[PDB]
Amino acid sequence: PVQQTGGGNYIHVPLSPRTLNAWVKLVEDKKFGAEVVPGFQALSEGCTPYDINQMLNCVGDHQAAMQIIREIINDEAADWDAQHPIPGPLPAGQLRDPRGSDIAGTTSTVEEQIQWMYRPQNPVPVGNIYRRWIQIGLQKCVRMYNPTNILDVKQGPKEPFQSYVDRFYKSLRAEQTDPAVKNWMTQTLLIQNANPDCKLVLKGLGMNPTLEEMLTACQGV
Amino acid sequence: PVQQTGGGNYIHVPLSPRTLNAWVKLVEDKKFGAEVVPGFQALSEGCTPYDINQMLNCVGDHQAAMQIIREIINDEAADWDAQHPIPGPLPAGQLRDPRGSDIAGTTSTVEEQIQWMYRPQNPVPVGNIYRRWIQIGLQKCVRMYNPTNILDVKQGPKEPFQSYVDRFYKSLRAEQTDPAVKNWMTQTLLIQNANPDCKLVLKGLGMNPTLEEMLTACQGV
Amino acid sequence: PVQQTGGGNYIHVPLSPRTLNAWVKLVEDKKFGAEVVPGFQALSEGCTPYDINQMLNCVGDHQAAMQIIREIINDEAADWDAQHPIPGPLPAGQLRDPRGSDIAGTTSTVEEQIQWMYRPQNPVPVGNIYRRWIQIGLQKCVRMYNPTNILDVKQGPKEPFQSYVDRFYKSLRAEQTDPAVKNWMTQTLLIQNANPDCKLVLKGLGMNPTLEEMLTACQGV
Repeated sequence: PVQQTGGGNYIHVPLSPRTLNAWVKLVEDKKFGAEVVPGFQALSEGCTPYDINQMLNCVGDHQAAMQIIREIINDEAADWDAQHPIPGPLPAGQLRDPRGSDIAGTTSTVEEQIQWMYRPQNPVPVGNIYRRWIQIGLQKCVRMYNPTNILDVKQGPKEPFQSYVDRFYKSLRAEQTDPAVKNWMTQTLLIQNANPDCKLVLKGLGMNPTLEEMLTACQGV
Repeated sequence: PVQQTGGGNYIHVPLSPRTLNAWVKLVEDKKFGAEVVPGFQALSEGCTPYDINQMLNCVGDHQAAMQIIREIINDEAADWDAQHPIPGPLPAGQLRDPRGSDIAGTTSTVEEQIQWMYRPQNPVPVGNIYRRWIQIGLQKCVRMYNPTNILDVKQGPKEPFQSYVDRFYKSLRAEQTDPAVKNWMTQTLLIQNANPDCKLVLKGLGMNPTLEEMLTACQGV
Repeated sequence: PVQQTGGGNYIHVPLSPRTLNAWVKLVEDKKFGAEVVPGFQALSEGCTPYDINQMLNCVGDHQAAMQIIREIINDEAADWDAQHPIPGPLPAGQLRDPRGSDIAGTTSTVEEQIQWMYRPQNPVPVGNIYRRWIQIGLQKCVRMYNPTNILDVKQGPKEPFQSYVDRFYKSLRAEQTDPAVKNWMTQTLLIQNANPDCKLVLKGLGMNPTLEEMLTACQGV
């Protein structure tokens, strides 16, 4: 994070321990759930890569997926050298041009990143690009760890349909499939993977039903 | 949210972690009680849409209801477009009168959301309008989740009358009936749906009894 | 069918008796299967609606699916009536411009159908339009009749993967699903709903195996 100073200049201001601690608890309590990506972004909002790295480095308990997150980040950096035509050399006394690794933080400091994040001639984000690389790694972890998949989400006679619907959408959310497939899944697979009593009730509800009407209708099973 | 610096300038700020955390707990622990609507407003009071979405996108349980809220928001934006003239050809370089998904903030950036909130030409307060759309979705869920209903709420023979009242009013609230219906229900259905022993006493109090008088007299029956 | 003779003089002929019979048998035996849609066309190519109406009528055993086809023809004709309305008072020496019902062949005579089909001003092949309207009705029936759905198709333990994929694919076509959904099911639902022994053998293939490679690999499994 950075604090502006009189004259239009900026200085580094450290990230809060509570924010770092809150990130670790979200990772452990939710076990790399799908909600570990968005909460992280808010906790890491207006931050540089240097501070973001600390949070990721603070945890050593789960390093199987933090290692996967690392692979994707350097992959984006490897791709970054071509995505951005190499700028070439500039005179001495001027800031260096940012590369893939500078975005990751394996090499650069918070001040160089602060100067890049607040450069009047060529302002460049180094932490929005990096957090995105981390988030792409975080999402792969969610899908790899997801316990039961959408096709296997099913309702038992005892299970109330509502409960089965929450599990189905949570899994559908963990996956990032095309919306069209989701529509076929949310209108067909949902009625299909139900207890047969309420499935017949959903046939009574009609064709092209809505979630409010499906939930209101099977209120009792 | 929004932070205004000297000179009339406006900037975006992160949303505090505890506010996100408190919103998450209220949604899950209260199982979408009727206080998850106001609990959302206070925590989101004076914030930008970009940070709201996050709060709603940091919760992984009761996800089916979150899908209902998403649909309601889309519909409000549809009506907004119908009631807001597409300005059409506009001076290029003029902040675009925000459209439907520019109030929700999905198709727009936080800065222009802040710029519309205080736009000198025609400020569009994106924040209050979007929170209201979400609130309507939250309110539908409270009703759908509500376990029982006012008509079926009935004092147990051995159950005390006051407990029946706590159950009755909580539902006269969860079911958001018009105030006139509320007066009629409170003046009558709290006596009709009661057990006979206390009902006679409530009739003995006199016509238009008041709740203080009804609770005091039926105390210990 | 129709038959030009001299001076471009088109005339009417009888529809072959073994063509009416073949349509009946294709329908009675394939039970309105998917191939009924094209088999109909090959047996009705160049036939006017009148003769097509005789073929469909000769089938008297199945009359619920034929009604579904009939309900659809009425609609298509009502969209050709609204969008192509009565021209008005046609000048002397003109024939009423073809309407949707004339395309159906219920009102217009075979001669009038031929006059429009070869009309120098309105050469509208009434036959191919009615044939197209019928296909849609036949296709709804195929989807409505198909015995086993894709989610309900699962390989038998004593059955091969190739036999199961054939039952699975036949169904995908009867369901007539969107192409994006088709790819997901074909690359996934064909493995999830497979004998566990061959499912693991479809994992050693790699990622996105092709059907050519999926079968050869599970050959004897």
